[PDB]
Parts: sequence; structure tokens; C-alpha cells
Amino acid sequence: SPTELTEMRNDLFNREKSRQLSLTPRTEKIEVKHVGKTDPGTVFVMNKNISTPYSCAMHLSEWYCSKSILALVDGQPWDMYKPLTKSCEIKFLTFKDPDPKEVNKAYWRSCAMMLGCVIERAFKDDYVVSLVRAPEVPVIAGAFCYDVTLDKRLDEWMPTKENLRSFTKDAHALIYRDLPFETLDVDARVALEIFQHNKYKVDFIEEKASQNPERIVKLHRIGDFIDVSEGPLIPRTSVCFQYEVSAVHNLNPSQPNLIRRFQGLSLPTHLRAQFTIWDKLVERSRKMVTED
Amino acid sequence: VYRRLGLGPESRIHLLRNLLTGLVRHERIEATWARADEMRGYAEKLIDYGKLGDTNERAMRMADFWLTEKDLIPKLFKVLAPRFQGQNGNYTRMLQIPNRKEQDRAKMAVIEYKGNYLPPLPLPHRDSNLTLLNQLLLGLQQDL
Amino acid sequence: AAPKNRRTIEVNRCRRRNPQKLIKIKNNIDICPECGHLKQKHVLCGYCYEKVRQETTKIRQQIGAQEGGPFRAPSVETMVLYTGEKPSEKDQGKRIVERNIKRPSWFT
Amino acid sequence: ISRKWEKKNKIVYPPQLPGEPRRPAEIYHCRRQIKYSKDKMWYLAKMIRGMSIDQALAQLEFNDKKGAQIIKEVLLEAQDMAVRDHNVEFRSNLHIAESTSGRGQCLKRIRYHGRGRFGIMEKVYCHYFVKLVEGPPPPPEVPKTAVDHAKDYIQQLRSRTIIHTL
Amino acid sequence: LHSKSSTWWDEHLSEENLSFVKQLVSDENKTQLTSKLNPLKDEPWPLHPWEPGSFRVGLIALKLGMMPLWTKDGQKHAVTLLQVQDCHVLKYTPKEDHNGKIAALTVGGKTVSRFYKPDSRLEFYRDLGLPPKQIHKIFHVTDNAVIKPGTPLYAAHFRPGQYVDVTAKTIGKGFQMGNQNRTVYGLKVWRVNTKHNIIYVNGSVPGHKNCLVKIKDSTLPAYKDSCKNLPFPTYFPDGDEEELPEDLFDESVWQPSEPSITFA
RNA sequence: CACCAACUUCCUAAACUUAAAUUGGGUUAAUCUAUAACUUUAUAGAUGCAACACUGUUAGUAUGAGUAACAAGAAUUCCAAU
Ligand SMILES: [Zn+2]
Repeated sequence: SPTELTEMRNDLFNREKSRQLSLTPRTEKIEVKHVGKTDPGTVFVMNKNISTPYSCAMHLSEWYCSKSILALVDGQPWDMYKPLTKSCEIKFLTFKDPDPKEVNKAYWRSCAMMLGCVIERAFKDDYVVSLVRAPEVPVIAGAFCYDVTLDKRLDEWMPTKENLRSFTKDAHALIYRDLPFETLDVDARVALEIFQHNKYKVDFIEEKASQNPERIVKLHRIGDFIDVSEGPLIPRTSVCFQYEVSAVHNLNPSQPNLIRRFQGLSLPTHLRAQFTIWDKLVERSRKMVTED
Repeated sequence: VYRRLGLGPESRIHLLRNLLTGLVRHERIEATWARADEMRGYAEKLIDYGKLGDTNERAMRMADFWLTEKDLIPKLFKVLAPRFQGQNGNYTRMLQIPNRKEQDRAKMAVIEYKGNYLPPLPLPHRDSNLTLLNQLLLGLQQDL
Repeated sequence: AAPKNRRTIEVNRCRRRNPQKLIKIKNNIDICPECGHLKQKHVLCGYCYEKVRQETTKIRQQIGAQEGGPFRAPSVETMVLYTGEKPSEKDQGKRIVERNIKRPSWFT
Repeated sequence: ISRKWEKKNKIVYPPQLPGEPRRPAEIYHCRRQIKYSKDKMWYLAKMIRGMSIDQALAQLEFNDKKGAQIIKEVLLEAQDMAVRDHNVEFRSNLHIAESTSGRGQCLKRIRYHGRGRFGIMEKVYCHYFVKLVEGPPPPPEVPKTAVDHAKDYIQQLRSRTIIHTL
Repeated sequence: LHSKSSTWWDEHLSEENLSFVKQLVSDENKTQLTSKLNPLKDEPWPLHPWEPGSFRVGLIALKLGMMPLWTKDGQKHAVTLLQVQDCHVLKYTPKEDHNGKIAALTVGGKTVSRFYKPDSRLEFYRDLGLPPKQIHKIFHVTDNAVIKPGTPLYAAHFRPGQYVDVTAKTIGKGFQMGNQNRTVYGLKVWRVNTKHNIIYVNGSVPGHKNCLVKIKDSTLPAYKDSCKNLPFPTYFPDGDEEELPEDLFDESVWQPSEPSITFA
């Protein structure tokens, strides 16, 4: 049953957190200097592997927390809730930054991860649904895509308008739940065990482990659901204001399993859109998006 | 179409004359928002009189009356008018400034002549196209 | 005009605590990237604008000294130059104002 | 004159045991003498009740009343001492638990009139009391739904007890 | 602050995207209007023949102003100008569900911008496939005269020589007043301009110039059944049974370019 | 072809008969003295000894009321500046 997998998946996530907490003895003070454009040069003494960019935002003002979606630690994108590791230079990334391309990717990946969570729980436990991967497509494409392989029983079933609306309801509930994106870097061996049943997830874990010298892989967890991530993700699911499951396209090579690429569009609260604009974007997001 | 200003119709024009003379001399004046809006139309029309030509006898009578200081009259025909020859309008830039903290809380604005030598005002900037929403709109534009 | 009897504090308390008489909150508050200070969406930042006026006063002071007399407004265009910038041929036929300060970063 | 609001800020709690939750910080700050009407200051106090430190500061900055400027200075002073003396780690993590204004000692003078009349001149002063609790403001109230109201009515009918019978 | 912020459609739009947005809006308006141009070619509801007691739908028009109009008798008559703009049927209400005596039809004209309107209003119009209209008004129409929603209505529905009833909100004068719905009855139509859908109506009409008004057939007892000799449901340009002249004139009206009237 | 309704009346416990100037008798708050008592009491002897009301007197604070009401020519390069 899927619930059993989530239970064991949740536990290993919890045990890994305890091991990392146990790994760090005492609290080590790290001098982080604020290189952000506003209030530059402020130096915070912080607890290593404990303090997060959100804590620094709390130190300064609430405006920092609300408008900060990511952090640039030594010029590197860092999740707002990712514990700080060393003395560094920290800058806060917002949706209105001159170059949000790095922010766009994190929002793009987080939206895809949320879509994957909806698919697995949307179908009944009787049917077999396996997540293959989240394809990376440009923001210019107009829709974020998630690939999933269905069971033979669902080969003849296509979502209707009501079925698509049901998916949005699950996605909307997730946004309403406002579940923070937990972040863990885990070795392949543990990651492979966590997703052993899903062979497609197994290879993706191997790919990430292959790229880096170590076997450490980036795992993100929304509530019970867990998934691998190409890069940093949004701190919380509440960031999205508009969400839509535009359409589903079934990949032609469906002989072993019916691989479906689902199209969706989402907008953050920082970037609201007019009703007509959203309607056109949703219509423009119902077209098949290839990877180039 | 006119704000009820001054102790009489003459006072409004005289007050406008005082306001107009100061703006020409300095090219950037801070005043109450209502006054700045009222005098903006006069300033634009004055530039047209400068464009009409220095030789225009009617322009001199308008310039002489409106500008108390006569050193500005050569300036209008030889500085303001040449400057705005390319422009077809919008010679004056008026922006809202935070209200005066003088216990009366008057609405404040700054009116300046465009093309001036003064430092540029901190104008508002529209969102860049690099933003996620703009990038999404760019994709829609490309497809169409 | 006085009511025929004293107004009770209870009656008075209700009148003053009615929502119509209470102070309303405003949600149009915005942040100024330029100064890093608060602003209204329809109001320009004053911390940066204050710099412009202060520079304008300094520029105006230099012009006043250069003119050296009242009613001496030139009939020719005017330009401002800062230390490190020297008058060019394009600046010919224009009043030139020299500023001891170097060209401000914001001013171009 | 009584200055017990300050004494409330001088309260020292007993050392908490290791198996005891971290006590939320409470800061009592007040300005005793303000040349302003308490009623006008109360209106400002009433609106800001329960708001966060940052939200209150933002609202005050764009307020036109003189009292609002005084409150902002008082609020800023309270925040400074809260971090300095009450161990408030995060500046943003503060909310206005309590805000109220009190009467202050006045001055008595006679108001002359040009035509032989006179009036009672009074110089008003007031006190301003605020208690600040470290942490975010508490969540706002949620109105009762139709289901909630209906259930209570049935419970009330069941809860009824028979009167003056065996 | 984790608090609500005020936004407008142009807040987050860049200049390049802002120009594109304007083009996109114009394209949508053009496509939607063209789609609804042909009502009879869009599965029209059955049209029934006229019988006594039938009531036609009314229209919404804009008051351009007044100008002098001359008749073949040489007399000058001041006439008011009414323009029908983007008049379309929006929602049909069944007789039982609205009023047991008669059913009603909702008609809206004078298309408006979509930027500063609630999403709920846009949602209803998106289903209708038409751009939002400034005013919604309800007209009592008999079952036989019911028309499918989305049918374009034109000034040609009325004809010269027909008396009509116009109701509009009166000009408000502030504290002194006005701004009250009022109706003028028994106004004859002198001429109709089909190209611009301008109806020339005798007399004055309440309201300021450029003010939307509601136009319905005269309810006076004398003109109880005038629709028998008029397009009974409405005038359908899509049918094009006979192309009407661009300008429709009453017989007494003296058309311009006619010979100077001599009182012989 | 009845019932209701008053402390009228009966009943258990008790009680022993219904306007107001005027008239007889028994107590008592408070303060001080005599002599005692000793968490605030007694017996005697005393008195500036008890106030919702004298066009009473003093002080505090309300209500009307945050109401009536009130105020400085313009710009700038600046209040002993233009
Ligand atoms: Zn600024």
C-alpha cells in the first residue's frame, strides 16, 4: 500500500535529520556578513548547521522574511530554511530581482514536485502509479511538466474536465496546507532504498550521484511525499497564488508503461495575474511542451 | 476647468506669474500638488510661445507680463525654445512628493522642465522583462 | 446645546468605540529599493529625493556665485560639470557650472 | 502619581527549570507625560492592538496625527530595550499585546475673551501604556459557521434542565 | 510584511509586455465579436410567428446628443440622437422562473474594458463568448419572441415612424438631487442610421450626453401591437432577407440633398 | 349544574389582631476621662459624638465636548539670505 511507503519514507527522512543533528556537536559560531543590496555589511554571528537564512530575516525585519524567497550565500542560491554551514556572504533573493532566472528555476522545480505529489495520491491504491522524472522545460515554454508512468489498467483512461479539476483541487489543497519544503542531502545508497520500488526514481538518483564526486543526492519532502530535486526549491507551498492543471499529454512509446506528461501553470503571490491574462496563459499552457 | 485659487482672478494669475517666473529661473520647483498641476498647462503653452519664434511680437507681451524678471525673456527664446524644438510636448515633468510635515499636511509635488541640467529626479521604473511573469508573457508573445 | 441630562460614560463609550470612529489601517505601504526605506505605492521615496534637492541646492549655490548679480539669467544653455570632467567642444555655447565634488554615481 | 507600569517591567520571574518551556518575553513600556489628549491617543492604541512590531511601525510612519509620531518613538524605544534588556533575539519577532492611554496631570489657566468674558483653559497631558510580547501576533478570530451555530442550539436544548419537579 | 498588498493590472507589466497585452486584448475582442456576428448560423432557437399580445425585446443605446431635423413641411424639429453599441442578448430567464406572467431577456451593450472589472463578471461573459458590457438590463419578452443568448441586436430592430419608450437615470445635481431613473413615453422615431446604428427620436431624453439609456417599444394602449408590421422577434442582418438602406427616413422627414421646400 | 379566585378562614410550625400630631418605656454607632482589659473588649463619668437636602461651605472629578472656537503673501541660491 502507498501509505506504508510514505510511513517508511517519512521515518528514514526523520532518522537522517537526527543523524545530521547528532553529527554536529555543540553550536559553532559563524560570522555571516550581509552582502545584500539593502542594509549591506551587517555581520551576524550564527550557529553552524543550525541557523537558516530565515532566522537572519527574522533578525532584521518581517519585510525581509515576506519578500525573501531565496538566499545567495557566497553567490550561491540557498533555500531560506537551509541551515547555514560556514561564515559567508548572504544576500536575499526576491521574485522582483533584476535577474530571477535562478529564482525561476527553483519555483519551476518546486511546482513540478508539487504536481508529482498530487498524481501519486490522486489515483486509488488499487492502480499502480510510478513517477518517472520531472522534465526540465524553460519558463518561456508556458507550462511546467511532470512525467508519470501509469499501470496497464489505466491505459484506456484519459482525464476528463472534472478529473483535471480534481487534480487542481488537490494542488490547491496543498497550497492551502502551506507545507514547508524540507531539504535533505542524502547518499545514493539510502536514497535508492527509499525509492527502491520505483525503478525510474532509482536511475535519477544514480544520475545525480554520478554527476557529483560523492553519492550525495538532493531530496525534498513535502509532508509525507518525498522527491529528488535538480536544484533548490521554494521554501513553502503557500508561495503559489494561482495553480492550474492545464492538460495531460500521453507519450507515444507507452508499450511497457503509459508515460504521461502533465502540463500545469502556477503563479506566486508576489506575481498575480489578471483574469484574462491567466485564461490566455492557461490556454497557452495546454500545448505539448518538448524538451530542447 | 479651473481651480478656485487666489483672493481673486488676478491673484491666481499673479500667483501663477510668480510660480512661472520661479520655475523658469530654476527649472525645478517644489510646491503644493494642486498648484503644480494647475500651472503645468501654462508652462507647456509658454514653451509653444517660445517655439512660435522670438520675432513674434505677441509672444513678447505674454512673456513680458508672465515673467517679472526680464533676463528670463532672452532665456525663454534662446534657451527654452531651442531646447524643446525637437519635443512636441510634455516639456514639464510633475511628480508627487510626500506631504509637508508642517502641521497642515499639504499635498506636495515637484515640477521641472525636461532637458534641464539639474540631476535627474528619482523616477519610477516599470518591472523588468526578466521577471517570471514577464518571461511567461514573452513566451506567449513569441508563439503568437 | 446641552442634553437635558448628563451623557453616561457607557453611552459615550459606545459612540467613540464604534468602528466608524476608529482609525483605519492602510495596506498601500511599499518599500523603496533605491533608499531601502518605506514608501507608498503612489508616493516617491524621500530619502533619495532628499539627496537630489541637496545636490540641487549645492549646484544652485555655485550658479549664483558665478552669475555674481541679480537678473543675470543667461540667454544660453547651462551645463554642470564635476571634478574629473573637463569642458568639451559640445559644452561650448552653454553656461558651464563647475562642481568641486566628483561626478555622483546616481547623477549621469 | 503612580508608576506601577514600570514596576511591572521590573518583575523578575523565578529561574525556569531545564524541563520547563521557554517563557515568552513581556515588555512593559510607557510614556508618562505627553501633551496630548488620551482619547485621541486611545484611538491610535485601539487600532494597533494585537499587531506585529513591523506592521505597527509601517502604519505609524504614514500616519498624519501627532500622537502617531509619539507612539512610533515610544514603540521604537520599547523595541530597543526589549532586545537590549529582555533578550529579544529577533527584532521582527515582536507584536503589540496591549496598547492603552491614560490621563495625565493637567495645568489650570483662565481663558480671557476680548469682550469681558472668560473661559476655563486647561493644558491636557496623558499617559500611554503598551505591553509588548515577543513572538508573532496571535491568529485572528474566525467567525462561527452555520453548522457550529446550529450544533450549539441543539446542545442548549438538550442541556435544558427541568424546573421545580421531582 | 505578511499582509495583503494593493495591485493593478499594469503594476507588474513591462513596457514591452504592456504593448503586447493591449494587442492581445484587441485580438480577443475582435475574435469574440466576429464569432457572435451570425446568430442564425449558430443553432438559433426556434422562431415563432407573431400573434396578438406578443412583446419584443428592448435595446440599450448611447445618447450622442441633439441636432435640428427638418420635415418636408419645412418645419424644424429638434431631435435626439441614440446610438446602439454592441447590443447582445446575454441571459434568458424562463417564464416560470422569473415571473409567472411573462418571461424576460437580459440585454447588455456598450462593451467595457476587462482590466478593472471583477473576475466574476468576466467569467459569466467568457461563457457567453462576448466582451463585458457596461450595463445589464432586463426586458420582458414573450416565449414566442425568445431569442438565443449571444444574438447581436441592432438599431434596425426599431423602424422610423414607431413610437418608443426611453428610460434613463436623470442627471445628478448633488446636495441642493437628481440621479433618479425616469421614463419618457411616446417618442416617435424620425430616422435610423443603420451603418452607425443611430436612431433619431423626437423630443428630449433624460440624462447627460453620452449616457446609456434603455429603449423598449411604446407601452401606450394605442400602440398595443406595433410589432405585427415590424420584425417580430427582431431584425436579423444575418438572414439578409432584404438589405436595408444605410439611412432610414420617415415619409414626412425631408432628407438632405432634396430640393428646397417651397410652401405651395 | 361545576370550577376559579383574598393571610378571610383552616392546616404544620408559630402568633394572639387592622390610620397620625402628640405621649410613656428599652437599646445603640462614635470620641475622651476614671478603672480595667490586651487581635481591640468591660463598668462608670463625659462630649465640637452619626446629614441624599439650610439661595449651606471648601476641594476633587465628570457632562455639554474633543463640541463652540481659534491661525502665517510667492519662489529660491535661504529667519538679521536674495
Ligand atoms: Zn529611495
